[PDB]
Amino acid sequence: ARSAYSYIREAWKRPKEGQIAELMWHRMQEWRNEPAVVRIERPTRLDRARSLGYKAKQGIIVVRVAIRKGSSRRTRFNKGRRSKRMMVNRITRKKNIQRIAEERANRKFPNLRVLNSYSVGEDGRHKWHEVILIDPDHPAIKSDDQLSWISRTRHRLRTFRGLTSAGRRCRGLRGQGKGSEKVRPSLRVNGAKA
Amino acid sequence: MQMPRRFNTYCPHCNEHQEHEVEKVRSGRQTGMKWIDRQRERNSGIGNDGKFSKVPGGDKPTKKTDLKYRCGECGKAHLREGWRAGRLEFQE
Amino acid sequence: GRRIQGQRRGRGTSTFRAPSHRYKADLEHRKVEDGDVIAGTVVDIEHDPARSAPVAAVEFEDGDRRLILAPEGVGVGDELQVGVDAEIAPGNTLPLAEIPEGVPVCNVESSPGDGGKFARASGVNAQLLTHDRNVAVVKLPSGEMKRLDPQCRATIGVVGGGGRTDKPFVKAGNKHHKMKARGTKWPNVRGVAMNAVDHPFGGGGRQHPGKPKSISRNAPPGRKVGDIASKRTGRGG
Amino acid sequence: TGAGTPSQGKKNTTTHTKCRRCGEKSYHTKKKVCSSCGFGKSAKRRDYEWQSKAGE
RNA sequence: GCUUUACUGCAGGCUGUCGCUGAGGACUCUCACUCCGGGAGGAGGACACCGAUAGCCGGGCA
RNA sequence: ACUCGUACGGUCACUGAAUCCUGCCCAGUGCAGGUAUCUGAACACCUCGUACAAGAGGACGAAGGACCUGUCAACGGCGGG
RNA sequence: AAACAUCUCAGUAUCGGGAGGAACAGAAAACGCAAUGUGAUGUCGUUAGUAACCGCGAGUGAACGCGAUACAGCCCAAACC
Ligand SMILES: [Cl-]
Ligand SMILES: [Cl-]
Ligand SMILES: [Cl-]
Ligand SMILES: [Cl-]
Ligand SMILES: [K+]
Ligand SMILES: [Mg+2]
Ligand SMILES: [Mg+2]
Ligand SMILES: [Mg+2]
Ligand SMILES: [Mg+2]
Ligand SMILES: [Mg+2]
Ligand SMILES: [Mg+2]
Ligand SMILES: [Mg+2]
Ligand SMILES: [Mg+2]
Ligand SMILES: [Mg+2]
Ligand SMILES: [Mg+2]
Ligand SMILES: [Mg+2]
Ligand SMILES: [Mg+2]
Ligand SMILES: [Mg+2]
Ligand SMILES: [Mg+2]
Ligand SMILES: [Mg+2]
Ligand SMILES: [Mg+2]
Ligand SMILES: [Mg+2]
Ligand SMILES: [Mg+2]
Ligand SMILES: [Mg+2]
Ligand code: NA
Ligand code: NA
Ligand code: NA
Ligand code: NA
Ligand code: NA
Ligand code: NA
Ligand code: NA
Ligand code: NA
Ligand code: NA
Ligand code: NA
Ligand code: NA
Repeated sequence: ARSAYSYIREAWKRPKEGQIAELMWHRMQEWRNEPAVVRIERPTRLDRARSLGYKAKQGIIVVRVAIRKGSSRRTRFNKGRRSKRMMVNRITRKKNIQRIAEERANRKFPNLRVLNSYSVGEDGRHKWHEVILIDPDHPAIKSDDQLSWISRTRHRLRTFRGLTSAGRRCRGLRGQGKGSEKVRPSLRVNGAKA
Repeated sequence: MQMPRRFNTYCPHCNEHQEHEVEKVRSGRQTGMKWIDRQRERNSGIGNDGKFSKVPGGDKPTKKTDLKYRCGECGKAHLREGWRAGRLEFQE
Repeated sequence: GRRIQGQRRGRGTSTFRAPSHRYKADLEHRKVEDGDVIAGTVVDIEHDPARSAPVAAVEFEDGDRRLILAPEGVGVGDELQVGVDAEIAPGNTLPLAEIPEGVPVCNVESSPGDGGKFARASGVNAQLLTHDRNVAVVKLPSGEMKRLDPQCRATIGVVGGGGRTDKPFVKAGNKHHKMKARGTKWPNVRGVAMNAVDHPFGGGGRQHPGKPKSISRNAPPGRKVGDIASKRTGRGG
Repeated sequence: TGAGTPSQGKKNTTTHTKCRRCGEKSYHTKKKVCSSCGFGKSAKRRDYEWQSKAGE
């Protein structure tokens, strides 16, 4: 039979419909009154979190992040430039908003490592994502067989290196075949043409 | 100049002389689905667009004869060399 | 070219800033719980650096001491009152609603509670014309008819120091001194006296603007100089 | 007044001083920032890829 | 370096549209949102702001 | 920033004490307002097309412009016969 | 590019954030010598200056496969408890 979770999931398929529609209109008011990075006791999308690797365990933290919407907040050239590069308004960053969030959340927690993340909506100018972060030093995590991999030294500052969930997707690493020529094994190693 | 609406001449398809009708080639409307349409859309961006940033050439003092020669029996038309004519009016 | 003077201003460096640190008080009406009971005494009349007009020192009943935007005719010893039931005399403050149509007012709030925004400079005054349960019409010194919430508090009388504008500075030195108590760069160099690189009107063998002086509302900063969105110029007609 | 020799006389102000961090005489005592190691500005040491040739 | 009705672009201003955004070719309301108020509450209000785009102007700038 | 500021303000320009004065021109250019009608982009909408899509066309039409008006202490002009 | 705008120099210089002794990648919603076929990923050789792009100018430029190196394959979420 359907898991209770299956219902949360189901409501977040159409966030502008039914009850969740009214919850958002509610929360988003308290959300806009909160800081950029706010730690929360429980994920607003439980199926989503658990699906991403979340557990109700010591050493596991979740947080909401607000980032501005739109393109790049870019300054106009102060020196010579050819028309092609005189651009400002239509320049958009190459790192999606979800990925900025994950980072701002990570910095707020210097000892923690990003496990994954998910969007929790947006209004006219914010974009919210909740980020799951793990304490790689807390035993209970060091002793958990499904998370202890994040404890490894080789994982220090995952987000900042794009080893995150959205990190790899944004890096054009989804497909294993056609289209990932200049993507795999790394953008930089591919002359940065993807 | 003047030029007969109809007249006997060689047809390339029938492979024999017969009555042909002369008409001026009406321009045909584009579908905006050719390869140059998609490269324009694609290649155009911030700043200059290169070739796509250029504008209409100009006009020669006079144009050449842009006609059609339609055979009176098989109905198939054939194109001929055009000749500089400041004006071309058909007779009937 | 280089940024023109109007562009340097906006940065807010020392040269264009007001000598704030030297100012006395941000004249604003007092906040009353309600009742109007708030009254006080004029302890002293001082000179306001920021406005070049007089300012009254006042001691309120609940111990509060604050400088007030003073109406002509206030003196030491006088008693002022602030509230819905305040008396209707010079120097007193109360909503435009309690104020009697036809009376000269000053330091009028744009919205109830803001402490006053309109008519505050030397010798000016607003004119209370119409009343209502919804709108209190006031004629500001510019002459414009302003519709205001009747809750907006205002002060009775005309601002102090009238007639300032009447006497000429007579000599640069005077302007100089006045201008040193104001967030302004003084003196001013005519744009046609500058080079091309420094101002749309610069350049030229002789001194004349290049183009016509009336400029569009849409002209961007750096180019918006001369006669801004002028509906007309000259005096003829 | 000459910008040359005569303007050189008024130079008795102290700016750059021995740096607590790096030991170079670059600690601007007015800015309290070192122009050599970046002490007083950056926790990390001031360092740039242009202090040497591109491929070196 | 400078100028302009040189060429091509860029900021910026104005304007239509979409999102935020809700109730009953012109209209009312209040709940988001914005502002005023110490608060209670008041004004404004689905506009404005902000994000996206479309047209015009565009030596302010390249 | 202007601003501890509020039109007796402060922003933007021109002329440059006093004294006697400061005429004529709104066609062009600029600014500003108006505007039946014309022009005028994209979304949404309607027609054709495509089992969808490209695409072609229509209806509606903002700012802008045409058109009209104001304006020279606005750019400037004040001739030949 | 014998000027120059798209293009080129080049994702180069340079800047910001950061990992390790190596990084990164990685067990197919792949490939598509179309097959009764191959079978995670790097790298090396080749494929090839080929396909593809480009004021179709100047220039730019892969992949599958193949021969090699080394080889390695697993853990959740959920259902049911
Ligand atoms: Cl991390
Ligand atoms: Cl013809
Ligand atoms: Cl003054
Ligand atoms: Cl194969
Ligand atoms: K170049
Ligand atoms: Mg590598
Ligand atoms: Mg372009
Ligand atoms: Mg103040
Ligand atoms: Mg004066
Ligand atoms: Mg004197
Ligand atoms: Mg000053
Ligand atoms: Mg001057
Ligand atoms: Mg000069
Ligand atoms: Mg200039
Ligand atoms: Mg002169
Ligand atoms: Mg002059
Ligand atoms: Mg010198
Ligand atoms: Mg506020
Ligand atoms: Mg230029
Ligand atoms: Mg003057
Ligand atoms: Mg060249
Ligand atoms: Mg060439
Ligand atoms: Mg290339
Ligand atoms: Mg392939
Ligand atoms: Na961290
Ligand atoms: Na690419
Ligand atoms: Na493309
Ligand atoms: Na000039
Ligand atoms: Na020069
Ligand atoms: Na005129
Ligand atoms: Na005119
Ligand atoms: Na050359
Ligand atoms: Na040259
Ligand atoms: Na090209
Ligand atoms: Na083979």
